Amino acid sequence: VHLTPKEKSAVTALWGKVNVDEVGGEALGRLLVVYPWTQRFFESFGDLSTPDAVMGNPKVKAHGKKVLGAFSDGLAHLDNLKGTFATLSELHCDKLHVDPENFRLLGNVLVCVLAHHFGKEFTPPVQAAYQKVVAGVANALAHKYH
Amino acid sequence: VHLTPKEKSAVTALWGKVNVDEVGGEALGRLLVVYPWTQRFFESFGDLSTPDAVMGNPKVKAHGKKVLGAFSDGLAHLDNLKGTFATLSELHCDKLHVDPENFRLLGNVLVCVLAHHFGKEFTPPVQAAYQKVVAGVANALAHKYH
Amino acid sequence: VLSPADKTNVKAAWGKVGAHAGEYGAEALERMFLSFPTTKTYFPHFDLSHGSAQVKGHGKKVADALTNAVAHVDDMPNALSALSDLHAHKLRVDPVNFKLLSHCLLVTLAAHLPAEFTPAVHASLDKFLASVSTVLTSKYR
Amino acid sequence: VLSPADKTNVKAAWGKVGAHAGEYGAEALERMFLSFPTTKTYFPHFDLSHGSAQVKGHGKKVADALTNAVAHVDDMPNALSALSDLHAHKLRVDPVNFKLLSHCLLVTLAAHLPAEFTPAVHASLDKFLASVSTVLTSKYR
Ligand code: HEM
Ligand code: HEM
Ligand code: HEM
Ligand code: HEM
Repeated sequence: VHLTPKEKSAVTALWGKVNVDEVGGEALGRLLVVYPWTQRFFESFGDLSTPDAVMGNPKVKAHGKKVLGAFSDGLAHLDNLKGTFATLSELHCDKLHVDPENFRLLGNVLVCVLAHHFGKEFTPPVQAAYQKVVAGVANALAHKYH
Repeated sequence: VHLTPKEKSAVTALWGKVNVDEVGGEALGRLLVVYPWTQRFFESFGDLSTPDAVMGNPKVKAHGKKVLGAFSDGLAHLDNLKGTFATLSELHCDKLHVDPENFRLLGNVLVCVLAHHFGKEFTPPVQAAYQKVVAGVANALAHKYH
Repeated sequence: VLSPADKTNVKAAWGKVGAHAGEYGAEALERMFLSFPTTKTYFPHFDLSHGSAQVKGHGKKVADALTNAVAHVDDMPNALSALSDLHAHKLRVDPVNFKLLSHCLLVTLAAHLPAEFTPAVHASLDKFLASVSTVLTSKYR
Repeated sequence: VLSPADKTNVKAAWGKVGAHAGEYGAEALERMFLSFPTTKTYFPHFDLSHGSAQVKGHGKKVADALTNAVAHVDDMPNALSALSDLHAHKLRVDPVNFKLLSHCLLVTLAAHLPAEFTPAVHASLDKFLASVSTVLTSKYR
């Protein structure tokens, strides 16, 4: 995916302020709360009965950190997302059989979490740059389907 | 997209029996009838007020023939759909701004028209091969978006 | 919303299915499993091969639910309430998958009922299956 | 379906929007136009640049419709019937675009109302906007 230099600047500048220990778990937790069918893939994580249970679940926070790490890796290789996400694509498509629509949903939940954390700093043009990013990640993660 | 030889065989054998003067117009007409918001892109085609009007419209039949021609071209280049659909992608994405979900819809309407025409010959494994094809075409037509 | 003509079209087309109801349901499931292999994981206790008695029996259940919806088309949220709870709560079926099965039901009807599958009836059947899908995905918690 | 808690959450969160209602609607539209440029073609008679009086005025209309839906949350198909006719018949808005604007409304609320945008309220707002979208796409003919 192609970001302008202005968009790259906006994206990288904001990402440097991201709390990498928390934002991923917040995005994964909100996915599980907002789109409850995604809990199907996380039976082994234990207590997901309430939103508080989900958000405070240590396994959700730990797995969220790995997800964010993958987004971070994508931001470093915007011109080669397919190669970057090849193994993850094999995992999520061939092994897990997650419908790729959910990759789009998690990307959009991440965008909501960034908006929540950064407030007015998450301007409409900053969002538009991040939408290019999370679309790119979703399409690359979906590569084994197409 | 990768079809097995058995799937390639099934796809090519059926496509040879397709009426290339009619099936495309039937698919485009049914798109316009079943998903009426797609009529937004065809104001210049005139009378689209009823299903009979749509299906009998000479412009729908003529434009449908071009659509089918593009599907035929895709079937000949299954291992290079991106290049095959590059100009069409530029047209439908950059110039027309058609949401790519509609590429998926038209592909699925084509699958319904093939089922209608071929009946029991359009077996579940034949369909599955055609679903790979129309997904591939939709993804290639959508390339300028991602 | 389903129009008077939609309800007439759906009742007429489904009326032609007859004793093949269960058979067509089973075929739509098979089409879905082969065309969209992600959907297979909902049925690990099923053998999904051709001629599977389990897919045959499940196709009859799917058809009976659709027949229930046709027979109670003005009261579908109520008629399908238990099934909505089941698919959304217990089974956690991804809403995308209803679009996939609905498409496979249309393909099955087209392959069997060429006289009934006119453009107008295709449109009515699509709206009907989307309405059924809307009810069955209405209970996510 | 919206639960009692969903209705409470949506009313509470939307209550905090206040005199910013029109402003937030306008910002959500701008976010949509920039993030998803396909949506721009519905507004050729609009200047879509930042500070556009037309986008500002349209944001107020969108907010007033959402406020109407909140105020009549148990009767939304009726309350939004005219708007449903407009978007589906006259304007022929692609149903995908409602998901795009709904997402941009969530982003706007998150960016402005950090205390209100809890995971539970995010879920309720998503269900509410999906319900509004379901009504506004219910009239395709
Ligand atoms: C942009 C979207 C996504 C990204 C970047 C992502 C990233 C990751 C990463 C980094 C892992 C760890 C893999 C490892 O341990 O090596 C993982 C595992 C996993 N993901 Fe995701 N994921 C995404 C979407 C999803 C969604 C939507 C679901 C389900 C609704 C899902 C279900 C799972 C599961 C169940 C695992 C555990 C697999 C295992 O441990 O064997 N993922 N994902
Ligand atoms: C797999 C999906 C599709 C294929 C293969 C396809 C193919 C084509 C072809 C071959 C043409 C003729 C281009 C030319 O004259 O050189 C065309 C034009 C056009 N298409 Fe499609 N199309 C698809 C989907 C769609 C959809 C879903 C829409 C709208 C809902 C759409 C709207 C149009 C319009 C308005 C034109 C006329 C453009 C012009 O004459 O300037 N297309 N398409
Ligand atoms: C038109 C849409 C659908 C209809 C009418 C329908 C109908 C039914 C019916 C009648 C049952 C049996 C209920 C019971 O025995 O208590 C059932 C069960 C089930 N359905 Fe569906 N369904 C639909 C869509 C889907 C989809 C899209 C999926 C997943 C891809 C799915 C997955 C399942 C599963 C896993 C079961 C349980 C099977 C078992 O454990 O024995 N359904 N459905
Ligand atoms: C939450 C969803 C939405 C709400 C509440 C909403 C609300 C409204 C309202 C209140 C109006 C003005 C009605 C009037 O003046 O009679 C309107 C008009 C309009 N809407 Fe929406 N809308 C929504 C989604 C969309 C989407 C997704 C699109 C397209 C991407 C869209 C395109 C339009 C257009 C083109 C007009 C006419 C503008 C004009 O010609 O002046 N709407 N909408």
